[PDB]
Amino acid sequence: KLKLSDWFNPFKRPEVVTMTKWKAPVVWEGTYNRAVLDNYYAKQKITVGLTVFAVGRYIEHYLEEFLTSANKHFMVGHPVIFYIMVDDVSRMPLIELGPLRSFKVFKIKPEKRWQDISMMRMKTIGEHIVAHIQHEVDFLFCMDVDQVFQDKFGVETLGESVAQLQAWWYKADPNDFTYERRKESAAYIPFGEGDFYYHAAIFGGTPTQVLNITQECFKGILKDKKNDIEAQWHDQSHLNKYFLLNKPTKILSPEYCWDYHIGLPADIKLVKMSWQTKEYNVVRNNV
Ligand SMILES: O=c1ccn([C@@H]2O[C@H](COP(=O)(O)OP(=O)(O)O)[C@@H](O)[C@H]2O)c(=O)[nH]1
Ligand SMILES: OC[C@H]1O[C@@H](O[C@H]2[C@H](O)[C@@H](O)[C@H](O)O[C@@H]2CO)[C@H](O)[C@@H](O)[C@H]1O
Ligand SMILES: [Mn+2]
Repeated sequence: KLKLSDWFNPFKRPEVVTMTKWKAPVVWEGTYNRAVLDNYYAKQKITVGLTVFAVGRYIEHYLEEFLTSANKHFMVGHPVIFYIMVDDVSRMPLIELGPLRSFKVFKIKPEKRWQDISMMRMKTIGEHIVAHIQHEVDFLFCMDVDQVFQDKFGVETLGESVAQLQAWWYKADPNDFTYERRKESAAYIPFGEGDFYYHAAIFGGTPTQVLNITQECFKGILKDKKNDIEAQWHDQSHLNKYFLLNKPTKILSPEYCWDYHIGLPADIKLVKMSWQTKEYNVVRNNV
């Protein structure tokens, strides 16, 4: 029975948003007591899962770097299982894993459009959660492969449902957010509504919550297809619609998924993960 005050101190970061109107903490460097959390979770003997997809040239361009960095920085001190989804297992980079890390790898069907490869992840993750992840871990994170861990990404990020603030918009107002604005889409968020602009590159929670996130998001994806419309920012638009309707119990600051192209302002004290430079001309095969 862990209590927020037991590990979260918002006063440590007075210059940023540390609490939502629905009482959810926004985890910033300096606000968390990882030692207290590590002991707490270690006593419960938790295991944390991490899913990552790599289809096409994303495999050669990002998978090794992602996995090598995850091995070194993700939930260190706790049992972790990496779930790798690739369309070609023969191109799977097999790196050496460290203490408390293991993995499995699954061959998936490569969708023709990169937009569907990104969106289909929602369906696939749900299938795997029901098939086995729900029986293997206490918490699960789903991440994009085009990024790299830079420092400790630990238990301070765990929660029922966890959302990530997108680096470029954490200081902007909702009406400036690139939410889906067409009412015909299931991801529609009207102007005048919205809390934050979440990044689909990182989200997680308990297997139960993530199953609901991926389900619902995929239902919206399929609905739009039936109405001959596709969200401008695909699964990210749908994920934002979901988190608006079902508020996350925990949010991570941009320090947990930073884009160095922005530079490094005062608010970003310690980067835990950074974006890989975009290389669409090579890794994507369609507009
Ligand atoms: O052809 C593709 C398109 C997408 N993805 C996966 O889906 C995520 C979403 O895509 P991307 O990173 O290209 O989205 P962006 O962050 O640039 O919007 C990627 O990180 C990959 O894990 C993939 O493996 N192959
Ligand atoms: O808007 C969703 C979309 O943002 C891309 O990042 C943009 C950012 O939104 C824009 O404000 C800035 O000027 O340029 C960035 C491109 O580097 C993300 O790359 C994309 O994945 C989505 O998250
Ligand atoms: Mn990405």
